[PDB]
Formats: sequence, structure tokens, C-alpha cells
Amino acid sequence: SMTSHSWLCDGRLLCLHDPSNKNNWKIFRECWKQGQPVLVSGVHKKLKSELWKPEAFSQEFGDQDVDLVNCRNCAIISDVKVRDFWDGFEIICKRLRSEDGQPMVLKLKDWPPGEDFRDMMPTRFEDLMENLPLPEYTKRDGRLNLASRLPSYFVRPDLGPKMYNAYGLITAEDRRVGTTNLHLDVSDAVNVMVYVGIPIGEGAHDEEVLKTIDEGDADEVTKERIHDHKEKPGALWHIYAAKDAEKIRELLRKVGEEQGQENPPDHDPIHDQSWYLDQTLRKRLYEEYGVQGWAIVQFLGDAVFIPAGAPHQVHNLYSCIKVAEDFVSPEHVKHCFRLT
Ligand SMILES: [Cl-]
Ligand SMILES: [Cl-]
Ligand SMILES: [Cl-]
Ligand SMILES: [Cl-]
Ligand SMILES: [Mn+2]
Repeated sequence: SMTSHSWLCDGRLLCLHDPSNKNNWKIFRECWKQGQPVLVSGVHKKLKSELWKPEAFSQEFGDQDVDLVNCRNCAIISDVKVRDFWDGFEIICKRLRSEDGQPMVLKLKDWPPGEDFRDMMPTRFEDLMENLPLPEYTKRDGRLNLASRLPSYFVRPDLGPKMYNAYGLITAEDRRVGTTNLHLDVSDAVNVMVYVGIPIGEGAHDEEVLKTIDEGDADEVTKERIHDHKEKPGALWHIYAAKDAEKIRELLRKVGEEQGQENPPDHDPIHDQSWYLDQTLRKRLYEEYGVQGWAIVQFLGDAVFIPAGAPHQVHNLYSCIKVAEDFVSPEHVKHCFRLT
């Protein structure tokens, strides 16, 4: 039976089922005021699927110059064509190879660049912005988005949206690597999974994905969306409450010191964007500092809401196209204030 919502993370995470339901705000706002993330499923059913394919991005924009990141070692591949990324998105025999002769796991950096999404891709911009869930919060001029209404005493977000494109992590060694390392944002964000590419060539890569979700601490209900509904899983997130950010800095300064880093006692390991919390570090955070997070699997068409100030990291299971919009809710405006 169709239902308005359900719970993940053993009741700690709201999952809304109908992205365009005019009554969603009634269920959302209680959870949001407490500093919790929220998941909304089904956004892919609202979109024009032909606008969000890797082959279309390659055909239309393939001659642009871009930099890539090697996710395994953080090395930068400078000044290549954007088709060199897109044509290896699903077909492994077309990926750029490292020295060892293996195909690389690549992230496309800052594309489209800065604030240029709307000018470069007007039809994509319209399709996304007209179908975002919780539109009073998430649209540029929504009644509950303060972004356009605040003075310079507040850090204001850039004009969006921002696209996040990267291959899936593959091997057992890759389990400990991030697609996007642990960081925080002073604005709220909504992050939509618009495409998941499950490859061919080294296709049959199903079993390392299940060990990653299990060791990642995913709940039993999330393990059912795979085995029962056959939905496409994109990315594993870990999100932490804004109130736990300083305890996470204390753990990472202790671990940086153990690993022979020489950092001043006040340096900020979250702002540095240099860490990925693997199974070992997530257990140490819980046991030694008393901090629990939310482990979230983002499937095709899932919208993740990330509260301002909340530390979070992202690990792609398969090749992903994500599109994210920043906003400033009244519930979390304290996090972008420039005084006290
Ligand atoms: Cl808060
Ligand atoms: Cl377009
Ligand atoms: Cl709303
Ligand atoms: Cl990163
Ligand atoms: Mn972020």
C-alpha cells in the first residue's frame, strides 16, 4: 500500500515517499528542527530521464577542458577533455589507466564550473528546480529559504545547483577511500541522485558492494531495498549531528598525531577535507567519544537533506550523477551567522 512515509536508521531517519505531496512539510519540519537529515524517495519519476544520461553530457559538452581527481590517491589529472571522463562512465575498457595498468576511479572536478549550471544547461536547470521536494525550503525564492533575504552578517550560498559526477569505488582496498571526504557546509543542502551507472567489462562486481553496505553499518530495512525491490544503489553516506563536530575534530587530531602528522593543537581536520572515516575510525568515534551517526544508502531518485553544520562524507558504490541545491532554512540560520 502507498504510504506517506517510513523510517530508516532504526527510527532515527524520516523517509518521505511522495516527492510532490503538498502535506510533506507537516512531517518534515519536526525532524528538521531537531537537526536530523531527511531522505525523500521517487524524484527520478518526476524528471525527464533523457536529460540525465552520461552519453548526452558527452555529445553536447565533450570538447570542454576540465581537471579530474584520481579518487584512490587524490592526484589531479590536468586539462583533459570532459568526453575522456564521460565515455568511461559505464564502459570500463574506455577508462584512463594508471601506471599499474588498472582502470582509474575518477571524479570530475567543478563541472559545470562555479555558478555556470543555469547558463550552460537551461533545460536541465528547469527540470531539476521544478521537481525539488519541500519547495518552500529548496526553491531560490521559497518562503522558507532565507538565502535571498539576509544581510552581509550571514554567509550566503553561491547560485546553484552544483553537479557531482564520479565513478564507483571497486576493490576491497577502495572500501576505506571517499568519493567526497568528511566536511561540513554552513548552508543547508538537498542532494538528488539523477543517474546510477552499473558497468560492463568488469561487470559482475555485485558482492564487494554488499560487504561495503554491511560494514558501512546500514540498517536491515535498507538491506531489504536491494534484495526485495531491486532498486539501483548509488552511494553510501555517513552524516553526523552539527552538535558532534568538535568531538570529531578531537578524534582526528589524535589520529593525525598517532600517524606522525605535525599539526598545531587548534587546526581543523574537518575544514581540511583530508579524512574519510573507515569502519575502524567510525567504531573509535562511537567507543572513545560517544558519537553515533546516520549511515544512508542513496538509491536512484533519492533526495538527501543535509542540515547546516553537519559533518558528512560520501562513498560511491557505482558511477553516480548527483545534483545539489544549497538553501538557508530558518531552523538552521545560526550556522552561517558571522558573529559570536
Ligand atoms: Cl542545528
Ligand atoms: Cl540543457
Ligand atoms: Cl514545502
Ligand atoms: Cl573530497
Ligand atoms: Mn557537502
